[PDB]
Amino acid sequence: PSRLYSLLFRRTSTFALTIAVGALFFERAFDQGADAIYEHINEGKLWK
Amino acid sequence: HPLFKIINHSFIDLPAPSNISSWWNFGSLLGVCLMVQIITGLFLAMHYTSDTMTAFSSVTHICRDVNYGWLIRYMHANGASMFFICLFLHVGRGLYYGSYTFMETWNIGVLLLFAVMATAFMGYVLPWGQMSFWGATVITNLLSAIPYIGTTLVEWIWGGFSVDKATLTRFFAFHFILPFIIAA
Amino acid sequence: HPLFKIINHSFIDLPAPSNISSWWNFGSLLGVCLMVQIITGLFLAMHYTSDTMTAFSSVTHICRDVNYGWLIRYMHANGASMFFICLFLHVGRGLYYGSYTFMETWNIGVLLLFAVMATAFMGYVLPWGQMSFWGATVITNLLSAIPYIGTTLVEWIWGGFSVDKATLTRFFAFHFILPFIIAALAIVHLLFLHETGSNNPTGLNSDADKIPFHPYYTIKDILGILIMFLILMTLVLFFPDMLGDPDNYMPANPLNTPPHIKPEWYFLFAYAILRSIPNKLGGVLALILSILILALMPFLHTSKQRSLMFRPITQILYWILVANLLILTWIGGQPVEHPFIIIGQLASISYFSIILILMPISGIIEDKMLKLY
Amino acid sequence: GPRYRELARNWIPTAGMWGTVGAVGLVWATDWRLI
Amino acid sequence: EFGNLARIRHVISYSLSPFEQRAFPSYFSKGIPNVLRRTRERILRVAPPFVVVYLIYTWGNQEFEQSKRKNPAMYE
Amino acid sequence: LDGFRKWYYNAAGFNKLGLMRDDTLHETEDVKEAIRRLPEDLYNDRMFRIKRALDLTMRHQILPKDQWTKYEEDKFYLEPYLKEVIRERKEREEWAKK
Amino acid sequence: LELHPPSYPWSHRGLLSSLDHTSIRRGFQVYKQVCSSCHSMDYVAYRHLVGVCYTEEEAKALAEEVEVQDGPNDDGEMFMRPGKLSDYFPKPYPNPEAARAANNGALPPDLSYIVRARHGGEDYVFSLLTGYCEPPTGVSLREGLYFNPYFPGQAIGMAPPIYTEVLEYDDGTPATMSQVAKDVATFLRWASEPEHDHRKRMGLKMLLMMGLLLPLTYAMKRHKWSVLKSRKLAYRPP
Amino acid sequence: IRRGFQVYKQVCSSCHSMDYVAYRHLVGVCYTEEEAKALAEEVEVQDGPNDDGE
Amino acid sequence: KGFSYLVTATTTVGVAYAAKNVVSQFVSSMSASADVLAMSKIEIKLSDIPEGKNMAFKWRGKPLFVRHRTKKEIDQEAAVEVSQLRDPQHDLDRVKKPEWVILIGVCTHLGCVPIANAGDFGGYYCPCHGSHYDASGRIRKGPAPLNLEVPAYEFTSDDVVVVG
Amino acid sequence: LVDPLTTVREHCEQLEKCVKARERLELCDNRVSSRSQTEEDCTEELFDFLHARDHCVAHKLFKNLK
Ligand code: HEC
Ligand code: HEM
Ligand code: HEM
Ligand code: HEM
Repeated sequence: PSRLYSLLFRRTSTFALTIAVGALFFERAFDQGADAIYEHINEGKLWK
Repeated sequence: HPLFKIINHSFIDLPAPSNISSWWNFGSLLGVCLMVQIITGLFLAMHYTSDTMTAFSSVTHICRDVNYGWLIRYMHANGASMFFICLFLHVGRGLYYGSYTFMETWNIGVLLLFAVMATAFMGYVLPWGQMSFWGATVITNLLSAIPYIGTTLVEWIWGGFSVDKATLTRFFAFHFILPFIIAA
Repeated sequence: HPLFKIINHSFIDLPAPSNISSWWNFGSLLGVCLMVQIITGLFLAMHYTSDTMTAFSSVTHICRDVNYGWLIRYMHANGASMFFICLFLHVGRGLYYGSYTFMETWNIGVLLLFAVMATAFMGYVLPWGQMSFWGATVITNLLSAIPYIGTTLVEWIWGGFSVDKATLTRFFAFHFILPFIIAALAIVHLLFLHETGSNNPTGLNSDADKIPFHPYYTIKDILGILIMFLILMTLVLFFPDMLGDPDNYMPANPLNTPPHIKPEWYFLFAYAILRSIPNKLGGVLALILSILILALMPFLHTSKQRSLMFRPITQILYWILVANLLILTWIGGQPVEHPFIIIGQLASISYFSIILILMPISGIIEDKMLKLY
Repeated sequence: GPRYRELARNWIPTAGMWGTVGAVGLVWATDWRLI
Repeated sequence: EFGNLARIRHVISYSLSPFEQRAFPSYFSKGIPNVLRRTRERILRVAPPFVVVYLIYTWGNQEFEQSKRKNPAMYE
Repeated sequence: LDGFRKWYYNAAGFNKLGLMRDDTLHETEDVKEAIRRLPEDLYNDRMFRIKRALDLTMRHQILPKDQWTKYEEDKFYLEPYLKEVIRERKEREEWAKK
Repeated sequence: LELHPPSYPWSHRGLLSSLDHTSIRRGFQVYKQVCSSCHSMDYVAYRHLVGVCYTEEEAKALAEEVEVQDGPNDDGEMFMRPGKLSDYFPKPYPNPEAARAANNGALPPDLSYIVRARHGGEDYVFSLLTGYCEPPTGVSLREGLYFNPYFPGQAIGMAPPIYTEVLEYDDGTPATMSQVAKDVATFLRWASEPEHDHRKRMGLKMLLMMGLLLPLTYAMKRHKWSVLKSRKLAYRPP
Repeated sequence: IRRGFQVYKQVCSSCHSMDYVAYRHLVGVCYTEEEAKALAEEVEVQDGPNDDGE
Repeated sequence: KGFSYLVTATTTVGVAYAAKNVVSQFVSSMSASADVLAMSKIEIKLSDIPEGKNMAFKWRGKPLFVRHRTKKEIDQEAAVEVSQLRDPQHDLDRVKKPEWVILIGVCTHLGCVPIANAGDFGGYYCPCHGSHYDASGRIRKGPAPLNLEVPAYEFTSDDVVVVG
Repeated sequence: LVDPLTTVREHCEQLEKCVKARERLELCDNRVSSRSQTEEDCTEELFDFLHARDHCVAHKLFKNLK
C-alpha cells in the first residue's frame, strides 16, 4: 500500500511513531498469545 | 611503535606553556590519587566482606590481623580526603584562570566530579559503622524528595524498605566499579 | 569533533575487506560477551558475599529469592562458556588464515587469552562448591611445582596454609578487577590492528576492494550478535545445566573430595597435556607452552602465501590439529586408566609436532610445488 | 659475520654491567639471603 | 583512510540500488548448488581427519571397558 | 611429476578465482619492492585480478571452468622482478657483515 | 565403576515441558513424612511453596505446623514459635554430628540440591530409592549398611526408606513405593530448581521472538549487502 | 597498657565486651608468650561442637 | 657533572629504598593474616581409632589423617622395601607407634584427599590421578611425587595424641 | 495394592535376553558357591543384568505409574 509509505515509512518521525506504538501493543498481544500456548502445552500441569 | 606515538603525543613531546604555576600540578596529582585509591581499594577488597553481620568485623580484621592492613585502610581513607583536596583546588584553578572556556573539558570535568562524589559517598557507607548507616539513610532519603517517582527510586536503591544488607552489597559493587569509569 | 573523529575512524569509515566471512564476526562477539559478562557479573555482585560461611548461601539466595536472579547467574555461567567458544573459534581463525603475521595484535591476543583463563578459573572458584574448592586446590598446588619460588608463592595466593576464606575473598577481588584490564587490553588489541587493517580469507592485499563498516559489517555483526544470543539463551533457558557440573551444587567439604574431578570443558585440552607429562614440572611447562605455542606461531610461518585458502596440505595438517585438540578435550574428561593415558601422551606429542615441525616443512613443500622455492 | 662480532664484543661488556645491576637489584629486592 | 588505500586503473564497477533488486535472487535456486559445490571442495580436506577421531574415540571407550571387565581366569 | 603438479595446481584452487601464482605471494618488504618495480600494465592486471578474486570470495562464487587459469598458462611475471629484489637484498646484507 | 541409571520418561523431560505440580505436592508430603527425619532441605522455605503447589493461606497452615525457636529474647533462648511463611524448612539434627551419630556415621545429604548435585540426579534418586536389591555373593558390607546397585560403592548408609504404603497420599493416589519415589524425585527436582516452570515459558517466548527476528535481520543484512553482491566489475585497460 | 589490661580483667570485664581484642594481640606488647598463654588458659571457652555436635 | 648526578644517584637509592618498602608491605598484606597463622593448635584421642582405621580432624584446614594399624598392617609396611620405595621412609620412620600412624591428607600430587581403605596397597588412594599410598602413607604407585607428610605429633598417652 | 514396578519388572524380566543374563549371573553365583574360597564376586554380572532389566522397565514403568 502506498498509503503506508506516505503515512508510516516516509518521515523518520512517522517511521518511529509506528514502531513505538506497535511495540506498545505487541507486548500485550505477544504475551497473551504466548501464554495461551505455553499453558495449553502443559494445560494439565499448572496451579490453575 | 603505534602505541609509543600516543605517549609521545600526550606526555613527552606535548607542547605545554612555559609559565604555568604549581596549581597546574594538581590535576596530575588527582590522577595519581585515583591510582593510589584503586590500588589501596584492591588491597582492601581481598579481605573486606560486604555482609552486614561481618562488614565491621572484616574492617577490624583488616586493621588488626592483616600485615600492614591498618596502613592500607588509613591510606585509602586519607587518600579519599587528599583526592577531594586536590579536586577542590583543581576546580578553583579552573574557575580563577578562565579555563572553563574549554567547554567540553569542563563538562567532562563536572561529570567526573559527580562520579567521584557518588563513589566517595558509597565508600563511606561501606565500613557499616554507626555514622555510615545513618549517613546513608539520610542521603538516600534525599532522593525521596523527587516529586512523583521519588519513593520508588529510594526503595530501588535501598533494595528494600530501609537500607540493610541489600544496600551494603550493591554499594560495594557500585563503589568497586565506578573508579574505572572515572579513569575512562 | 575529537570524539567523533575517533568514532568515525574505528567503526564507521574504517576500510574493511569486502570478502571476510562469518568467522570475522567472532571477535566482535567476544567483545559483546565481555560486556555481557561484566553486566551479569555486576548484578551478581550486588548479592554475592565472599565469605566461606555464606558464599554458597548467597548463591542459593540469588537463585531462589532475587527476582530473576537464576537468570542472571546462569547467563553469567553460560556466557563464560560462550566466551570460550568464541575465543577458540577466534584463535582458530587466526591460525588458519595467517593472521598471526600481525605480530603485535597476536601477542596482545595471547595476553588477553591468559587473562581470560585466569579470570574464568577464579570465577569458577567463587561459588565455593565442592568442585570449586577441590579444583582450586588442585590447580593452585600446580603452582607448588616451582622448587624454590613455588611453594611459598602458592600459600601466598592461598593466603594461608591451604585454600580457605583467605583465598575466596582475594579471588573475588581479582575476578572482579581483571575483566576491566581485559577491556583495556582489548582496546590496545583494536589499536594494534587498525594500524594494519583486518585480513581477508584469501590472504591477499585487499586494498583494491574495501568497503565501509557501518552498513556492511555492522548489520552483519548485529546478525551474529542475534545468533549468538539465540545459542546462549537456548543454553540457559532450556539447557541450563548442560555445560556445568553436578558436584558444584554440593557445599565445599574439605574432608571429602569429589570422586570424579575435572576442569570445565575449555580448560581440558590443557588438563590432558599436564596429565600426559610424567614430571610435574614438565606438565606445568608443557601446559603453559600449550597456550604459548601460539605466541611462538608468527615465527614459524615459512610460506610465501599468507592464508590457507590455496594451501591444501597445510589445510589437512590444520584439520588434524583441530582433530587432536578435540581428542585432548575428550581425554581430559576420561579418568586415569588405559588406554586413555596413551592417547593423551600421543595426542600431546602430535599436537606439539604438528605446530612446531610439520606445518613449516609442509609450507616449504607447498612452495616447492608452485616452483617458488 | 665479523662486524656483528665486533659489535657484540663491544656491547657484551656493557651488557654484563647491566646484568650486574640486575643481580644486585633482584637479590636486594628478593632479599634472597643465599646471596 | 579511504582515498589513499590503493591505486587501481580502468576498473569500472557497476551496481544496483538495494530497493531496485530482489532481496533473495534465486536464493535456493543457486544457493543449494553452490553450497553443494562448496562442500565437495573442502569435504575431503575437513572430514577425513575428524572421521578418524570418531574412530579413536570409539575404540578408546570400548578398550577401557574391556580393561575393567573381570578376567575370567582371574580368581579361577 | 608434471601431472602431479597439475593436480596440485587444481587442488590449490587459486586458478578458480582467476588468480596467477604471483598474485598469491604474501606482500613482504621484498615482494612490495618487486611489485613497485612492475610496469604499469602488469600492475593494473594484477590489481584487477586481486579485486575480482576478492569480489568472488565475497559472493562465495568461483569463475566458470572455461575462465579458470590454466596451469600451463599461468605466467610467473613477478618472479623475475622478485629475484632481483632478493639478490640486491642479500648483497647489501653480506656487505654489512664486511 | 558404577551402574548408570537409565532415562525415565519424565513429564518435564521435554524441551518445553513443565513440572506436574500435583506430583510436587505429593513429593513434598513424602519429604515431610519420611525424608525430613534425617535430611535437611535447608534452602527451601515454606514461603517458597506459595505459587507452586500451595496457596498463600494454605502454606501458612503448613508453616503454623512447626516449632521454630527464636534465639534472642529479653532473657531467654528458645520458645519455638509457630513457624511462619518466612521460616525455612526445619532441619533435623541441628548439628551435623548429631545425624552422623543417628545415621551410624552417615550424614544424610541435604536434599535441597541433591538432584542437581547428583549426576543424572532425577534418575539416580529414583534408582537409589528403588534400587534396594539383594546384595550379591562375596560382598561384605560393614555394620549398618544396605545394598543399592547405584549408590557409589553400592554401600549407602541410608536404609531403604520407602516401603510400599509407607505413607498415605492425601490425594489418595495409591501410595506404591514407585508412585512415592517418582513424586519425591519430582519434588526434589522442583526443590533444586523452583524456577523450572517460569524459565521454560521464557524459553518459549525466546524461541518465538528469535523465529520472528532472525529472518528479518537476515533480510535487512541481505538488503544492505545485495548492493555489493550484485556489483559487476569490469577491467577496461585503455 | 599492662596495668590497664589488668583493670579490665578484674573490674570492667564482667559487663563490657572487648570482642575485637584477643589474647594473641597482647604478645610482644604487655606480656610474653607464656604469660599470655596462662592468661588465656585462666579464661574458659564454652562453645564449639563435639562428636555429638555437642 | 658528578655533583649533579650524585644527587640523581643519591635520590634514586632513597626512592628505591622507599619503593621496595612500599611494595614489600603490600606483598606482606596478601600474606598470611595474623589470625590465620594462629592455628598451630591441635588435639586427638587415641581411643577414638582402633587398628585398621583412619581418622581426620581437619587440622589447619587440611585432613589430619590419624590411623591405627594391625599386626599384619604393621608387619607388611616394615616388609616394604624402603630403598625400593618411591620415597625412602620406612613405615616406623614416620610413626612413633607401629599400631599408630598419623598423616596429612594432601596428595603430594595436586592436593586432593587420599581416600582411606581403598587402593592396591591397603593404605590410601587419591581419586584425582590414581596415587596409591601404603598404610605408611608412602606413595607406592601412580604420579604422586612424595610420601604423605607426617605432622610432628605428640603421644602424651596411649589415649591422647597432641599432633602439636 | 501392587506396585506397578513389580508388573513392569516381571515383563521385562521374563525376556530371555534377560533370562540368560540372569543365568550367566547364576553360573557366576554358583561359581562363587563352589569357588567359595576366593575373592571373585558377582557384582559385575549383577550390574549388567540390572542395566538391561531396568532399561527396559524404565522404558515402561512411567506409563503404568500415575
Ligand atoms: C533413618 C535414616 C534415613 C531415612 C528414613 C532416609 N534416608 Fe536418605 N540417606 C540417609 C543417609 C544416612 C544418607 C547418606 C548415606 C551415604 O551416603 O552413605 C542418605 C542419602 C540420601 C540421598 C543421596 C545419596 C547419595 O548418593 O549421596 C538421597 C537422594 C536420599 N537419601 C533420599 C531419601 C528419600 C527420598 C527418603 C524417604 C522418602 C530417604 N532418603 C529416607 C538416611 C536416611
Ligand atoms: C576501584 C577502586 C576502589 C576499591 C576497590 C575500593 C574499595 C574499598 C573498600 C573495600 C572499602 C572498605 C574498606 C574501608 O573502610 O576502607 C573502601 C572504603 C572507602 N573508599 Fe574505596 N575503593 C576504591 C576507590 C575509591 C576511591 C576512588 C575513593 C575516593 C573517591 C574511595 C573512597 C573510599 C572511602 C572514603 C572509604 C571509606 C573509608 C573509611 O572506612 O573510613 N574509594 N573502598
Ligand atoms: C578478549 C577476547 C578477544 C576479542 C574480544 C577479540 C576481538 C577481536 C576483534 C573484534 C577483531 C577484529 C577482527 C574482526 O572482528 O573482524 C580481532 C582481530 C584479531 N584478533 Fe582477536 N579478540 C580476542 C582474542 C584474541 C586472541 C586470544 C588472539 C590470539 C590468539 C587474537 C588474535 C586476533 C588477530 C590476529 C586479529 C586480527 C585478525 C583480523 O582481523 O583479520 N584475538 N579480535
Ligand atoms: C568485571 C567483570 C566481572 C564481574 C564483576 C564478575 C563477577 C562474578 C561474580 C560475583 C561471580 C560469583 C557469582 C556466581 O558464581 O554465581 C562470578 C562467577 C563467575 N564468573 Fe564472573 N565476573 C566478571 C567477568 C567474568 C569473566 C570475563 C568471566 C570469564 C572469563 C567470568 C566467568 C565467571 C565464572 C565461570 C563464574 C562461575 C560461574 C558458576 O558459578 O558456575 N566472569 N562472576
